[PDB]
Amino acid sequence: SIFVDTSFWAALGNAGDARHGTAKRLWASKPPVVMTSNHVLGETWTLLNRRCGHRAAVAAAAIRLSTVVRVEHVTADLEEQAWEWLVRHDEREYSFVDATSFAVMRKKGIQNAYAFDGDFSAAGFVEVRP
Amino acid sequence: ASIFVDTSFWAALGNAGDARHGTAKRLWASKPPVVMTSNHVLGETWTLLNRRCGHRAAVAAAAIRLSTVVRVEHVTADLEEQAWEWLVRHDEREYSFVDATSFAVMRKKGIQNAYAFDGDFSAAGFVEVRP
Repeated sequence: SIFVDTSFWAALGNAGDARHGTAKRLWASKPPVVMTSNHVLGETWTLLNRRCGHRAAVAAAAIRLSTVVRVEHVTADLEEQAWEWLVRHDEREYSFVDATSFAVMRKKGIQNAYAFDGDFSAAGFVEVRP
Repeated sequence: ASIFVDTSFWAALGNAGDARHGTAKRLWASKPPVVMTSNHVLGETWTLLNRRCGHRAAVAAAAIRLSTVVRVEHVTADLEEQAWEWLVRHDEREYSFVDATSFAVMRKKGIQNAYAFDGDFSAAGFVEVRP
């Protein structure tokens, strides 16, 4: 029912993030079903490791172990859909991870995303706010 | 005999304005017959080229997945899990997730040589090929 992006994980995992407060409130009122991807978690590791350090990044690594967060391994076929999508959408600057995230959400029938800063909204999803 | 190609190399090769573009082209011309990369690397390469150059340059990187010459490894769930354990264990130096999966692919495939710059592969015990 909700897909979680790197931008959200990074805000939640970094108390110094400007959107940390918003992320915490959203996390408190999340639905029972919460999804993310291997690509997102990997990006989150890299971001937090660079910004906060190894210990903070390990927190991101541990999400893959969660019993209450569903971590989808993006298949080769979903990556292919994301690639074809990226090639078509030249109207805006989209990252590969975001493209795979969009493909996962489309496949799973999810429109609500836990995410910040606009890419998901532009691609037709809802960036949930309090 | 074989090489693994990192984002740092793809980005230099696919961007004529990259400071290492000339070096990349020379290395590309003297590469061995077996050339491998990964889905994570190609993805990271798209994002980097799309940001630095724009959509057209990035599309060139996307096409590498269509190559009959470059082997593109899709990192399996098992290999990713090894990469995560590796990341958690190796706190001696800042490593990215993509690098960790790259290292895991090279270990799996028995590859020692990487087309890469900036020394992360060297630090991890592989060889970054130089001209």
